[PDB]
Amino acid sequence: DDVTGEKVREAFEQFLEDFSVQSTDTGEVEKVYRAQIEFMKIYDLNTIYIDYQHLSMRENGALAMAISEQYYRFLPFLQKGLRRVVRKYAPELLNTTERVFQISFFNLPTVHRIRDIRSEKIGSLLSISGTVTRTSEVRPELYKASFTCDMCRAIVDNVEQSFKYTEPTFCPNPSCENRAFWTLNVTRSRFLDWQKVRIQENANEIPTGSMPRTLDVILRGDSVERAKPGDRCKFTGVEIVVPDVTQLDLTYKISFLACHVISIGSNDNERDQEVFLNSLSSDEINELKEMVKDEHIYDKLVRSIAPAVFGHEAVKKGILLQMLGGVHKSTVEGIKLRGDINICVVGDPSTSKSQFLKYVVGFAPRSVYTSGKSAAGLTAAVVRDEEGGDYTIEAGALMLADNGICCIDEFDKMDISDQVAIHEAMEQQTISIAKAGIHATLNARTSILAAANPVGGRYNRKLSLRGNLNMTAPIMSRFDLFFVILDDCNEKIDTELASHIVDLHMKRDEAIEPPFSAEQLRRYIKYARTFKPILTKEARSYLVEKYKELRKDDAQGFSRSSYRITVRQLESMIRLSEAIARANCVDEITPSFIAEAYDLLRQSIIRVDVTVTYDKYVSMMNMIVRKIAEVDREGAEELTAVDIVDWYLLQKENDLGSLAEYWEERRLAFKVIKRLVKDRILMEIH
Amino acid sequence: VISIMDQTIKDCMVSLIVDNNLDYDLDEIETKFYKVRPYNVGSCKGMRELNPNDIDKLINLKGLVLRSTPVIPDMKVAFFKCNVCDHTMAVEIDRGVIQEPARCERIDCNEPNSMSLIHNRCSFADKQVIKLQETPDFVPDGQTPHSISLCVYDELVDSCRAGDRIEVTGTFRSIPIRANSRQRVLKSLYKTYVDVVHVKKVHNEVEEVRQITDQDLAKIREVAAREDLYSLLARSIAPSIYELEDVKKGILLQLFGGTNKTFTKGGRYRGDINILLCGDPSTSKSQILQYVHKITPRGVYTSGKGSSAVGLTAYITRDVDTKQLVLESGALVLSDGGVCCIDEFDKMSDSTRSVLHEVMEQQTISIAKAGIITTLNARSSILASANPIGSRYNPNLPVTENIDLPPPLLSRFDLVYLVLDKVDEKNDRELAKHLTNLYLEDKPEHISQDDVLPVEFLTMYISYAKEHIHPIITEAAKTELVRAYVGMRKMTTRQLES
Amino acid sequence: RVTLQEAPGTVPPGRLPRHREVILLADLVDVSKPGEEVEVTGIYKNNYDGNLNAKNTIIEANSIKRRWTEEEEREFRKISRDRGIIDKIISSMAPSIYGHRDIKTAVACSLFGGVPKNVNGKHSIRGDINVLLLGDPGTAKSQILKYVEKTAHRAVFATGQGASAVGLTASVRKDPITKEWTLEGGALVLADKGVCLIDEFDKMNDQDRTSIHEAMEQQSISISKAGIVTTLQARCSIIAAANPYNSTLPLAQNVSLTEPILSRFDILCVVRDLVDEEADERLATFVVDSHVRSQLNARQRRLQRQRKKEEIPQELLMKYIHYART
Amino acid sequence: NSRYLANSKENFMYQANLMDRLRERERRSAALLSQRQKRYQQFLAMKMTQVFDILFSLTRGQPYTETYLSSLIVDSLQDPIGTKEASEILAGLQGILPMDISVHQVDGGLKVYRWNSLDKNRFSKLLQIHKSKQQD
Repeated sequence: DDVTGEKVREAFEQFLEDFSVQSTDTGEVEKVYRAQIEFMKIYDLNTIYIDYQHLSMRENGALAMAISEQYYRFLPFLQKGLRRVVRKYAPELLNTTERVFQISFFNLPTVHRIRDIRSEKIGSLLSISGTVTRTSEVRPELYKASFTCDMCRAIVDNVEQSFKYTEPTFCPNPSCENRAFWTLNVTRSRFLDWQKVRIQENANEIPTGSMPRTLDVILRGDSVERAKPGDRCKFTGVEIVVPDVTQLDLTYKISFLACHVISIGSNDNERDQEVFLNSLSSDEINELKEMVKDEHIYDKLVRSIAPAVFGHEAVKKGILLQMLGGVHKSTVEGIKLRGDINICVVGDPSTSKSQFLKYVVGFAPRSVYTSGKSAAGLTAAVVRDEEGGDYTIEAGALMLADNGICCIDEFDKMDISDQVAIHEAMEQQTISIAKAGIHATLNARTSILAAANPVGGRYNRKLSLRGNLNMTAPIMSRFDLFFVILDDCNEKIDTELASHIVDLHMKRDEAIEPPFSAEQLRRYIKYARTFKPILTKEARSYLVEKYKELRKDDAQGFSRSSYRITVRQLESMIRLSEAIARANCVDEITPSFIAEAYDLLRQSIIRVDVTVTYDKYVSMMNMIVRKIAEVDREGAEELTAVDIVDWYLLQKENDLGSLAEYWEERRLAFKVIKRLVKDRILMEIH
Repeated sequence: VISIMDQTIKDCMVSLIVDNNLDYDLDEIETKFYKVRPYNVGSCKGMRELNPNDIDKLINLKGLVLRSTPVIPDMKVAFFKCNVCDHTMAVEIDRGVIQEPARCERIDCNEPNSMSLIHNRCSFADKQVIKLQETPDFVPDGQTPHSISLCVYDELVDSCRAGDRIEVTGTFRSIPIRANSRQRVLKSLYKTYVDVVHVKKVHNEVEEVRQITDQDLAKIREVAAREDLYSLLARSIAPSIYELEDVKKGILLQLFGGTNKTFTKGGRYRGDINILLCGDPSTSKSQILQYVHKITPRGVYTSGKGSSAVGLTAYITRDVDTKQLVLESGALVLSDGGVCCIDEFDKMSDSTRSVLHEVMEQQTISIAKAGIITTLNARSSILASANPIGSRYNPNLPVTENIDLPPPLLSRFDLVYLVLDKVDEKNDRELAKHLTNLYLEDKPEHISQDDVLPVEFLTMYISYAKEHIHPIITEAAKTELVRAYVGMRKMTTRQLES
Repeated sequence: RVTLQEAPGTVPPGRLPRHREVILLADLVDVSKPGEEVEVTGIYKNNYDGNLNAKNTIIEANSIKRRWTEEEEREFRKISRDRGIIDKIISSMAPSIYGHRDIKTAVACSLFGGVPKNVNGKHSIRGDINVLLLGDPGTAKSQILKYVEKTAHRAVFATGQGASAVGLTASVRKDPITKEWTLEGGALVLADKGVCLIDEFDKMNDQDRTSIHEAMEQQSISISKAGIVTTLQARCSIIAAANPYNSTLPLAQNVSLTEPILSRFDILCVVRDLVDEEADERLATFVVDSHVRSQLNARQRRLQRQRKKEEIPQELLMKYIHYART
Repeated sequence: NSRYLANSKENFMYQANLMDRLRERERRSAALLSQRQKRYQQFLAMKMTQVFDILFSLTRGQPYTETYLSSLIVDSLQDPIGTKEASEILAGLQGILPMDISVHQVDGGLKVYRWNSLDKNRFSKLLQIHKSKQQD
């Protein structure tokens, strides 16, 4: 008898009957492990969930260390002790023949990778997280079989199978000499549903020139049909060694017998906010509270995105709204509305185009970086497996990067057949595959971030956007924004741009001083995606009125626009307004957010040509017009030059001017009001 | 010999504890088996000089990694268990022989043929197979470079990727092969394999290097102290081509190139110099591409129509031993650290010119074909020579109209030289006398030894400066670079980085 | 051995259908035909295979039966007795799309179809109404194709880019187990007596456009490859949706198609994206109203909000089409 | 009433007394800046408690560099902590258990960590002492 094996089984039985987590809402000593057994009797379950963090908090973690080190040796001992606890509480869960109970551990500490799989970790509890590519069907497995002989007629029960059709060599009846004749009894054999899942590396881990490795993960118990292809799941199990049955030198294959699958992409609409707030630390909630209270959060997140690229604040504003996205609403008939925002990067080459695409991939989770220079690498492909022989479905770029941003470079250098599959996934976010007798629909709720090049090198202002790019008409209409970066040779722009490159090459990481760190930005993006803003009644009249004014500029015939305003321009304003309210943690679409999205949409539609910071001049002008116009509505007296500077003294309380910088802002206000006097905006009576 | 070094290093470790008198566990140190990894030997024999008398000999190999195979488990300690009394045993494997027990060790059991081998409870070892390709610098002209199999054990696995120059210095063992998979016969040929002991790239890290000679460093600093360094190196890089002083001055800087200031939170900036030659042909244009390849240890020479968008990237080849889909490097991937010479740049297809847009910007090749979306790194300079359409650069035609190159491709280059073939009586007379002197005497007796540097000394001056000399842009140098960039636009950002 | 697959009307969107193996013994053979809906009432057994354990569910049938209650049959005569029964069905077709009344009349007529009848055992007049959705993209053109797949009894959604020559018609493939030349069905083969949904009809090869025209007249696809000369049937309503829309140019120049292709379609729906301030206000309100509403008291409130937006429910419209078709 | 950052008060559009309030803003250089440094300590003191229960619940003894240990914490907590924040976790744990974690600097800018015996009962008693010192 195993002395060490019996000690673990005795300690495992007491862990499921003495451990209890105190509730914070009621304050009663409720046993989680005892109540889990009673819940398995009603639903008729055969798989338990035991957290690893609870095992380390008992006996100074002496029991969790023996299981995480030698899991295969103590595997029959853990299943034997579990049957004793169930028989004591609810003995009705044994009769179906005895049921086979499996233990599925979740919430594990260390999460190993595929490249870290070595031979020294064979037989230990690990955690491998990867993307699911190919999956097999639901087939049973011969676990505990029963062989009945023909001579002695003895039913040999409890016959384990170690991945091979093993037969008993001797009959329990001593008056028999049979060592070959054995018949399998199906009515007295225990069958289990097993499924092999071929996983791959994560989509966010894109290193240098390497080969993508695959791992055959075997699922057992209630883990069948839990790892869908195209979703990054967190597997948990032991590393088993499966030999070659066809060769029966013995060739071996490294496998991974998993017992629990945790989907990362999956984890009541109100419960989605309490989970993300409780999974973080206590200090993470305090850091998120001070950011929402800040009145200038929309200006700090733009400068924090891509700090190496100087300028281009209009293009950086769309990156923040693209990482959050809109609200994916479903109609009453079953149609799914597109909530993602697709932005295309059009401009002259050598304008920091590769820096913006590399920043999204190396930050946003589940992002695949590809280029335009195949048709199967983007969507999917039907490649037959060399082992099984059947036709399988291989994921591409639009499948592994689900619920993320797909960065595609050189969109104008694409073929005609390769561009047909892209437009198909830009409507219902689905990919229809009909080949080799496989008629299945795969979702593709991704965000395409194209970066094409104009035909001719430089962007011609005398032509339209359609004649300058090498794209079709339906594909160009899918993008909601078109940030045109013009390579203008200016003395003031090139001076400040060259100073940022020299300072970045010298100080390296010392010159980069963003207002928010990389860890703080990832926590605010995932938290803002759970918010669902609702359009109010006052904001509905402002969106329709703003849409009529934009459509009047295209029907007048004077300003020749580069693209005709269709129906998609109206739906693009709704998705852009929802992303702005999400960044401010507001569940109500205020009418002020529509004016911000209207200015960004008008800057992207460039018409076809037939001392003081510019960011501060527009802010000081928009606040001086509504203040004077409010006098005519209310009915006051007048507004002298002294009251003009005094108006901003109470509204700009967060300027942080102290005493030295405070007098500089007062002198700048006199120069701002002086330019409006010379121009045709404001005037002075006396 | 290695087995002796593993025992002498154990006795020396115990002597250091008694001499220091430390309060440490002596049982935990003596039980740890220490291994010695010798490398960098004097016997640097290649794969072609593998004589049959070198059986089980540590020979250093200097090749390149071709492909990579997954880790294969190797059984070391077998695990047995009885089927009657359930008696677990542990029998170690000696020289690949698994001595199975005939009878049970228990007195109550003692049944013959009752022990079951459980492969799930055995201690496996890491074993990786790496296919190494011969270095083209040592392969003679007219022969194809062969390959060899490598065996990596211990914790040195997962340390060599495809397209890396390493130095394997391990033993040269051999294993016999079987003529049939069901019989116990053996063929007359023996499969040769090199057991990898240490991995030195050209886990852990190199502490220092001892290349060249310190006596040659004094001669290097002697030429650096001279003021005529920019003119002496320009003439030694091409003593067979007359004139072209402005063209040779740019190619000299391409071999050196700026430093690579790597950033953690910033993007990678390409420090290579992309030079493009233009003008009329038959002006010693193809001879320049043949001289830089012989100097650079990783330089290649390809043509325009001879290599499409598949030969330059990574063609999906297959192994002739395992019949598996492998990934072989191309002309742009094998040159990781040198200068790529491409002939007839204007005769390339449209599918090939679009791939070079990403190599000249982020130095990365992203291929997404057959469901394999991987990004390959390719940080190397591109030295090509363009040609006009009618093979005659007309002076009354623009540069964009004479050459069929895309406007975005012209802005990605750093130096766009235009070597024209002007008819001059004073130039053709001096050029004919220079070419006639090279054919009269095999050695330039008229030129002094201090005017032309040999090929062996030129390669040692570039490899030494590219590993220790790192210039830093000061405040005085950065001020003139901004003023020069504004004045050029008053007469793209790619010209600033050049 | 018959391989039975799941019905296209029961597979949830975003998943892949499954298939098992059915064994027919005694007189049960030569009953189930490739392209029919049967009810396999057999025993779910299992078999052990030697290749099923080293590389990484047979149902023995007993009775086959080829394929509403009495309360639902009487309700169809009461609704159809009204004078505005035709207008109620058009308004119920695709409730998630506002406007476009001319396009809803073509999809509703293509679901019911005509009455096919042979002419003295010589010619076979088709009855499937072919509708070609044409116009500028953005008017919910692809959303109409997704509505038929969730309402019709047999609808196979296909495309024009992924579906090649064998993606629509049948094919002669080699079995990796029996090493024999089998016959795998395609989009036009697995959609017998149903609706055919093809996306992006303009972005198709020349080898796939000729196979569709050959099935729109004789309703049969004759494929003779690898010595297997078979003449399968294909009777379905092909509802495609291509993309060009210049009003000054005719339909023969705007759409990248031929003359015999456009002649086979019965109804040619043309959508023109016009500028109208009155239509933009009504369309923007329906979008916001359909996104706000996107334990017994909570479930009853969700069903009442969905029935008010459709006004005839969706569950009753599905059984009304199949009742007048057989 | 739990924590819910969702209100309509944000972005609501519309003598020398207020000048004295700007003079008090200079005191934030020693108060607001000091509070920002203490805010990072709250996300490091309680964050290093669960890290010691993650790495030590696995391997031990073998040497581990700073670059290898930083990539294992981020990959195990991505469901986050950045690369710069992971370096301060191992640095703060050395002062708590100097006799259990040995740090040996390498001439070149590399740190290798090594631990022999990691007791959970000893770390639980020392975590409450370090948490109470920062609150005062």
